[PDB]
Amino acid sequence: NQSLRLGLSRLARVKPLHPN
Amino acid sequence: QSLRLGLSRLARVKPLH
Amino acid sequence: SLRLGLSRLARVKPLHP
Amino acid sequence: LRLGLSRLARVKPLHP
Amino acid sequence: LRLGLSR
Amino acid sequence: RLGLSRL
Amino acid sequence: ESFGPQPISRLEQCGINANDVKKLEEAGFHTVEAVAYAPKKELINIKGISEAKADKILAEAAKLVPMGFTTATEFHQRRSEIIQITTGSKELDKLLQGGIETGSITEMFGEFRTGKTQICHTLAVTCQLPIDRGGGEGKAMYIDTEGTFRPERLLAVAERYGLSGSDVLDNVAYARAFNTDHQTQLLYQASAMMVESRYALLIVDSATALYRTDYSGRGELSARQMHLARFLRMLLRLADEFGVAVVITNQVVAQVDGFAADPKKPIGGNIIAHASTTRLYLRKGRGETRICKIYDSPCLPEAEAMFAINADGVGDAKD
Amino acid sequence: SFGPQPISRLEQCGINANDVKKLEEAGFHTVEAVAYAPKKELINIKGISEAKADKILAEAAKLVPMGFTTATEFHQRRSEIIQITTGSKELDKLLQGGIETGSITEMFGEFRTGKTQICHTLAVTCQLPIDRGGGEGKAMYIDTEGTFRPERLLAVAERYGLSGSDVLDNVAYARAFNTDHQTQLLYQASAMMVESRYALLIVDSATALYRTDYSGRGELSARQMHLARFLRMLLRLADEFGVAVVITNQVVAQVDGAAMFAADPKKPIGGNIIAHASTTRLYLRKGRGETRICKIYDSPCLPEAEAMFAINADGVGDAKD
Amino acid sequence: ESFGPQPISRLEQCGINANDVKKLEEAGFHTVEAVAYAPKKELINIKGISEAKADKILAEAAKLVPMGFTTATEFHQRRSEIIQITTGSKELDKLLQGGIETGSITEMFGEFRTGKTQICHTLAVTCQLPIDRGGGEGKAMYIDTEGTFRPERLLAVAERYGLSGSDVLDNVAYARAFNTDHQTQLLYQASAMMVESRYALLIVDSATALYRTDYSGRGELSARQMHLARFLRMLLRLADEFGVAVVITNQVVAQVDGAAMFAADPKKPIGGNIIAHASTTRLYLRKGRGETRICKIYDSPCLPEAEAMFAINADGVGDAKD
Amino acid sequence: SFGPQPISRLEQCGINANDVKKLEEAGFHTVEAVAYAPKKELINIKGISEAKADKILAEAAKLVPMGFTTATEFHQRRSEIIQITTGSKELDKLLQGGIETGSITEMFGEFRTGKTQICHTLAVTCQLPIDRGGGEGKAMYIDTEGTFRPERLLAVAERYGLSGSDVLDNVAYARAFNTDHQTQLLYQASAMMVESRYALLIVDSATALYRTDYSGRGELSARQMHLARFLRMLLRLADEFGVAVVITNQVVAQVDGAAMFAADPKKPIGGNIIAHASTTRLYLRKGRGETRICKIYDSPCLPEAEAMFAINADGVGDAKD
Amino acid sequence: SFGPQPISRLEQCGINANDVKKLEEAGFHTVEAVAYAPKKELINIKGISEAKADKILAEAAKLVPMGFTTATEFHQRRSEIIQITTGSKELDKLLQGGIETGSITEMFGEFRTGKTQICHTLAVTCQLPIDRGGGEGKAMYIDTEGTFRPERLLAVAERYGLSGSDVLDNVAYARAFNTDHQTQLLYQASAMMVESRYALLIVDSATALYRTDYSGRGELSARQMHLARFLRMLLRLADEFGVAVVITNQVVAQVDGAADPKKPIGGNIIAHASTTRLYLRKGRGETRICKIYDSPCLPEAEAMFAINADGVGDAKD
Amino acid sequence: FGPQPISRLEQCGINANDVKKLEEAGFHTVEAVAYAPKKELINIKGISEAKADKILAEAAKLVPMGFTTATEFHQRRSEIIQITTGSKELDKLLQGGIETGSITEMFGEFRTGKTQICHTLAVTCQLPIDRGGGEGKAMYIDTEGTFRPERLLAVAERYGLSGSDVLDNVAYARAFNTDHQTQLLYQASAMMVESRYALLIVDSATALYRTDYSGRGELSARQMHLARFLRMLLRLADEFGVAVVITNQVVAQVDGAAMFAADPKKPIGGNIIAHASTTRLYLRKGRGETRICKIYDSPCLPEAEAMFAINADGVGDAKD
DNA sequence: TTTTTTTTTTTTTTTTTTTTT
Ligand SMILES: [Ca+2]
Ligand SMILES: [Ca+2]
Ligand SMILES: [Ca+2]
Ligand SMILES: [Ca+2]
Ligand SMILES: [Ca+2]
Ligand SMILES: [Ca+2]
Ligand SMILES: [Ca+2]
Ligand SMILES: [K+]
Ligand SMILES: [K+]
Ligand SMILES: [K+]
Ligand SMILES: [K+]
Ligand SMILES: [K+]
Ligand SMILES: [K+]
Ligand SMILES: [K+]
Repeated sequence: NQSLRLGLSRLARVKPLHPN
Repeated sequence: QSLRLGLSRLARVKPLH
Repeated sequence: SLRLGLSRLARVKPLHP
Repeated sequence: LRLGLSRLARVKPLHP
Repeated sequence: LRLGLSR
Repeated sequence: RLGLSRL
Repeated sequence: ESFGPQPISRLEQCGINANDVKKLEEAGFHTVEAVAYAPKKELINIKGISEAKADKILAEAAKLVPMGFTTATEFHQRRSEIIQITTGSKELDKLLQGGIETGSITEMFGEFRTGKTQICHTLAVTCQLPIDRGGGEGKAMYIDTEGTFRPERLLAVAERYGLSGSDVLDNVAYARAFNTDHQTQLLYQASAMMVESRYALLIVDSATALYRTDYSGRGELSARQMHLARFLRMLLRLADEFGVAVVITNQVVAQVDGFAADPKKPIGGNIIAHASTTRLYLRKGRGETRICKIYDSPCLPEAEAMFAINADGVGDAKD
Repeated sequence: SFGPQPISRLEQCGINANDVKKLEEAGFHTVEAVAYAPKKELINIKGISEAKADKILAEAAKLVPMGFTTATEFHQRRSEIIQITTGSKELDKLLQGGIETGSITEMFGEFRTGKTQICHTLAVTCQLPIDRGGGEGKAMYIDTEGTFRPERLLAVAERYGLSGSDVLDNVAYARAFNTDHQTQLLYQASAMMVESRYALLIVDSATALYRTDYSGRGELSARQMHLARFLRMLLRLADEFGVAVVITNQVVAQVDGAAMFAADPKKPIGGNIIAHASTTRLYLRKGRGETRICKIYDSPCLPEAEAMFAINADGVGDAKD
Repeated sequence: ESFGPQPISRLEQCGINANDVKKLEEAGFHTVEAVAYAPKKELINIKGISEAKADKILAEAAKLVPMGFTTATEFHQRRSEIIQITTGSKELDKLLQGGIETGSITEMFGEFRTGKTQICHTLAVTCQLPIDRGGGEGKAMYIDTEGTFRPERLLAVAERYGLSGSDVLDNVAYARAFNTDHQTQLLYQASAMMVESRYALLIVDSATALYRTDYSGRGELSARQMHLARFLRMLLRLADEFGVAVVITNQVVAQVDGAAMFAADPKKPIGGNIIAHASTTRLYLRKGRGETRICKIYDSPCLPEAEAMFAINADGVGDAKD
Repeated sequence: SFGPQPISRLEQCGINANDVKKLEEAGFHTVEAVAYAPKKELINIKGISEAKADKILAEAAKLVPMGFTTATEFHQRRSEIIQITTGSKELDKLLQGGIETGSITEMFGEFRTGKTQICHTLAVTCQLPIDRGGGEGKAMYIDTEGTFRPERLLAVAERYGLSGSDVLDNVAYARAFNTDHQTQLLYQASAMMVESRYALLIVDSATALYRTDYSGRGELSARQMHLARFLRMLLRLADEFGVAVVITNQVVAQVDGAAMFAADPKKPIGGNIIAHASTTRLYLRKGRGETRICKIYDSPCLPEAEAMFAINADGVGDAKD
Repeated sequence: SFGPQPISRLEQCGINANDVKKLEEAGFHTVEAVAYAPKKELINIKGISEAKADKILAEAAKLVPMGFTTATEFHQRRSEIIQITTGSKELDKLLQGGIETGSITEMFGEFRTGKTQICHTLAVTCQLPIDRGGGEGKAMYIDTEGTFRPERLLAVAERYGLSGSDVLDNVAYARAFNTDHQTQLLYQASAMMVESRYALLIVDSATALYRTDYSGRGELSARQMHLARFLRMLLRLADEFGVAVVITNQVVAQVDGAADPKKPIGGNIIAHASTTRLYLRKGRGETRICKIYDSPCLPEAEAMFAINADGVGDAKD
Repeated sequence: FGPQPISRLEQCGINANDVKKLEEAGFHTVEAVAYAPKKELINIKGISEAKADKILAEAAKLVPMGFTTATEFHQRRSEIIQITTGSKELDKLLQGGIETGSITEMFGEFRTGKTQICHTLAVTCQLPIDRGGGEGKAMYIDTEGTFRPERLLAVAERYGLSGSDVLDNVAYARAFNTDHQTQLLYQASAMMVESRYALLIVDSATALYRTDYSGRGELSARQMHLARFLRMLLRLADEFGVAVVITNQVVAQVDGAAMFAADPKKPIGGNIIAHASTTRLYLRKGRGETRICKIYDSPCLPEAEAMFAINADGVGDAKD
């Protein structure tokens, strides 16, 4: 559920857009 | 007895105060 | 008795002891 | 898209 | 006949 | 026309 | 001459006993013109009539009242001598071609504050004017249902026309009705009392107000209408028994469906539409001016007039 | 015998006590109420037959006057009518004495214009003696918005030199939650007027709860009939107990472009029913600062004119220079 | 004592079957006051309820709730002990003679940056204070239609008043409205949570923000006004039911007519006559200089028109620093 | 599961596929979009009745919570929001972290103040890793004046040590030529953002076209209504996708007043609609040389303060000696 | 195909074929023109139904691209843009190539600074070969002061080695007596520009007549509105044919004693409308100094040029 | 070649009362109506929106208000008359003399000889075309009251012209305030529509503006009135094709920033008159009776200096 | 073949030099 979300929580595991 | 169109001005009632 | 709002004299448990 | 006159475009010589 | 008030 | 003509 | 109503008592000369005359008087028949203009159904409805005396009294009233055909020339001669009550405004009088006709039903409707009560007061006080100034030389009647009767307007108009206030308030009878049954009973009392003296006007303001709240809903509409019809017919009977001018006022309702610039319709329906002879529509203009229009009339063409309500009553525009 | 006669007098005319009790339970507490009631409403209560209702109405009409009457008597009786001062000299001059009993006076206008203030001032001034311009009686307040403040009454009472406790004890207050509750409060009021003398009835607001109770064009018809019945009952009370009824109102904006030429693009709600039912109409508008303007909108005996009053810490009064 | 409203379960002992009680609870009548204050038409609208059943329910509700006449002295005595919530500023407290009143409707309007949200946050924090310190001794509810709820201000005011920030945050409920329908539907849930726990404040910020864009054009004006009137009536019902203090926020619109003449403040609140008549107390907020603003009582039945000055300090709305 | 739920989630809930396609064609591409929309919008579109709209709304609400949460939970959730660095340490301290996500930030000022430079710097910096001040996402640029210049983007990317090629690749650009096209750009952007992760949407400028499109006071109402609808669409997009919406504004000079505001009277255009709609407002002013001053005009959680930044050859930064 | 597509294409996929002529009468001579126009403008035209306008807009939208695009394609397109040499090396270096096409450049300064001289030099140099820095097209000159001297054009053409007769033949000239005539000339230019290939449009000056046509503060508001509309029309041309729009502006001294005491006229409308701004100041003798008053990508700097007998060029030390 | 009278528009399909109203308003010529916008015609009471609309839409047909190539403009301007100033050096530096159809404005301190130049031009204007004149009458609008009908006789005697016809060919009008100046311009147009004129002297243009308007409060009103007057002059120059010549005074730079040279003398009127004036001349005192004229602003003429003198016969070449 | 009214809204546009001991 992760309850409500508002601002792209910083603990999200996102792949690096710029790897280097 | 006669037509009355509201409280009579000349009617004598005990004052509230 | 009628009620108009929250009563000052009413006994209410405090929320911050 | 076009933002104006393009250098890489064939044009008949206006002042030959 | 009667048609109304007479002048 | 711009002004008085010389001709 | 033989223009005034003929009293019922002369039926005694036609072999009719006093008991039957008293019974008909108790019922509400006070003139031979009334019983003659009445079929045998209500005569047999009365207790004490067994189809034997009814036929002979009806025959006597038939021979005592002209009922056969006549040429249009006599009708034209009688119509040319009719009495019209002046409304106090030259433009309104020109619109009505003389004033309010006697022996016919005139009905006025419009929004609030348009001035129906003011015009009713003006007519009730000007019906007593001399015949050469446009009056009718008679008394006035005011059957009021909304309780908006004010003698002050009568006094003001009387001062305008140069009369006596005490002498003009003596010649106007008033009665208040609280429901429809009281209204019909007041009509009966008016018919009973109207033979003693000479009358010229009869005002009902407003004719259909108590019907709005007395009969509410779709389940009780029809009976309501029927009751109204009866009332209207009684009015017409008066207009034939004494030739008086009947003025009845009406309210308005708003049409909610789909157009024109007049989203107002008179309450009462087709029954009151057909029953009334002349109809007037009152609209608010600018300031103290109002517009009168002829809605329905058998002779008068449709036209518009402007009249003001000054401190002295209904009058022309203050140019 | 100026006051209305109790319905118990019908027992002396040949009516059994249980029939009188049933009539009272139906909402009738006065012989005049029985007399003014139609036959159909008499039939519609259990325990009364056609002959019974006819006899009751016969004796009721026996005990009350319903015949014709010369206009001189009407003028003489109307000259003895009672009026209640509004509070401002200019308003009294405009109204030719002030509020008149036995009729219906409606006040409408924008927000904050002073309808509730005028109602409070009337409710406190109605207890003044006849010489000072009061009504010499109690008053009732029906509040459909939760906007009843006794502090205003106390302030105006202190302005007029009366007693605060007495002026508070002589005013009845009732809050209506819905239209049916309004009608039930009207029934309770009709029961109450017969035992103690009153001289003013205040409704604020008469048509405040009709806006939301009936919503849309589907329920306009039932809303209009309910409002008509309410106004008819107010008229019945005014004719019975001779009290001045004053109802407030709310306005709406005339969105049609034709009203742009007009200088007042605001019209009272309630429509033709309340327009015809009300006798006198007052239009209230805001002036400058704490002063307002009252205009006659429709009256059978008052010409078109405007006044200039104000609202001060002591209630409704004249505009201080 | 018996100050709190009687729960709907009281109808069980009064002869009402549990099925009808459950139906009423589903319909939203969670309290005896709610059913007692509703007309017969609303109860009839509920499916599965007959005319006789509705009549019996209304009669039984009227038995337990007084609905008759009472003297003005009793009402004055009852209003004497009412609870008024402090706004945090002495000047604004003196202007309103105590603060925001319970059981009524207070609406504040003005242009941007005036400080309506700041006052709402300060009231939400202070409503939990003890009665002797200007509070209302109850929780707070925040219905938000703009996404401008900041717990940092709540923590700052709690730090200022000496309260614990964690408890202050724990004692405030928050909900967000995405459209007018959700805004109206939130009040049923509000009543559901307010039945079991005592609440002193209820904040709508802002009431009319969504109506500007939800209903666009003159042709949709009537439906918008009807919906707004229904929402305001529901708010009044809640206020009269639970005795909470309802505070709503309003916007402004400029008067292009140009008839203001010398009046250099051509701003009028939006909403129209519906919100003008429905609202009991109205405040007009204007900007002064720096961080100070001026509040004026636009509309009130017992408070004269005046002006007060208040500053939005780092601890919330308060007295200006001279 | 942190991202928005795709509309295909409604298929497993028993919703007809044809109605899902119709909703997708109507502009609703997520379950959150359906949940946040009133029944009126679903009724308006062709092919959907009242019952089916009610069913769709119920199923959508059953997936995303719409109830009451404790303030501690909201504080905990807001403690983990993403704030994008603007490129200047002083401006970052003024904004207490940078541009906030999920809210509308509007910067207005004179010409040459530096709104476009700030927009370009933000667009480049939105692609930085999370633990460097960035947001780790793409950017959008809706341009209504033809002032987009990739050279500034390349310069800022060079300054921050990134590569120019992928920095230019991860920015979407569109140009609007009137108000209606400006509106439908948001409709396209909704799908473009449900397809891939985006962090920041720029509108520069929102009000420029409205002045010329709607002229005079005759068409003021329609212009304001259209602006309100556009701002509502922007707010819905920001709420649903959780992106940072940055818009720019223009200013006008007040012919009246003057003495009231002695700081060179210049008020932002757009009126109360854009005044209320925006969450944060930044007033930009020119100082000396290339240095400019940013002031917090309006913010719900930021004190009113001023800061100074500069526009150097590598973008927006802190002014040097 | 690179240039604008004439509206005659609209009757190829389907159209009434009679409303096209009527749109031409309205002022739209290109599919780009009608596509860029809002629905309100099409509705305003008497005799066009809402359905007809919607159909026309839908048909025009499917031709011109109006969607989203990656920034790298925008960079590629911008790298191919053309620029016109001013006439001096220093000004070209300051402008990083010259006058950009498709944007608006405004030049302001006091009297004798050389706005008209630069305008004449640009109107001559815009006909140069692209490899030599020209725009390869004709020029248009709207003059609102009666200050157009063909002798300067002849001198600059002789300096550049062209032929004076052809240079004169390849420059269109118009004179406006009031603002309404200015807008009518703009409409006529929009109609004319679809036939021949143009590269530069000069307004000299844009705000001369606005100072006197509208009098006092009471008529200020409407005046500004008119100016705005005018500028918008210019932008439309830059969005349609790709020409470079150059306008000249006057100056007003600041009387309030605050803070050079000269500011451009026209206010925020022309400040925001213009994309590039050049402030011109008098130097020593025949030299003048140009400053980048506002630019979206050019850093603020200064350059020096001169007005020699062959037009605007580099100063001689 | 001359302006078409307003009566030419009478048969064009409009009422004569409208023509009379236009004439009494100030529009004595068809292109005077054509050059006016809709606002001026609407401001005329008695003319409706439709009336002005049709008037303008039909008057635009006779006069050319469209695009033309630069070659046609050059050919047309190649036949523009230039009036000689009586000095060979001044003619050489002006490249022909004072141009016709534009605004020429000389300024300088006292004794420079602006009034002498004006008188010489007024006399010379009546000369034949081959003799450097314009072959037309001239007028003199004087605001300083320094018009001497004795220098005119001397200059006429220099050129072999009789005094009587030269004197009666020159119209004179004196103005005492700016409103009188505007009414004098209106009357000048009224007399121009029925005759032939070639030169209009308004010495001095802004001499009364220093005194009539004082202080910083009235600076805007003074500047805008000057702009309106200059616009009226420019409209007259377009409509009738006459040469307008005005005269300015100077003020001293007290700012102290003029240390780069020694000449604190700038013309009054500011940016409005700087932009409005097409050609500007600066006059400086030399030695004895000789003066120096320098070009200040000119779209085509370069910046050069010439030396002239004021002899008993008027403005001429300095004697070595 | 009768019946019943209703609901406000939206800001805008700059200007103009001066005067030597
Ligand atoms: Ca009446
Ligand atoms: Ca018939
Ligand atoms: Ca009130
Ligand atoms: Ca807020
Ligand atoms: Ca920009
Ligand atoms: Ca120039
Ligand atoms: Ca002189
Ligand atoms: K009829
Ligand atoms: K009435
Ligand atoms: K209120
Ligand atoms: K805001
Ligand atoms: K700019
Ligand atoms: K001298
Ligand atoms: K110039």
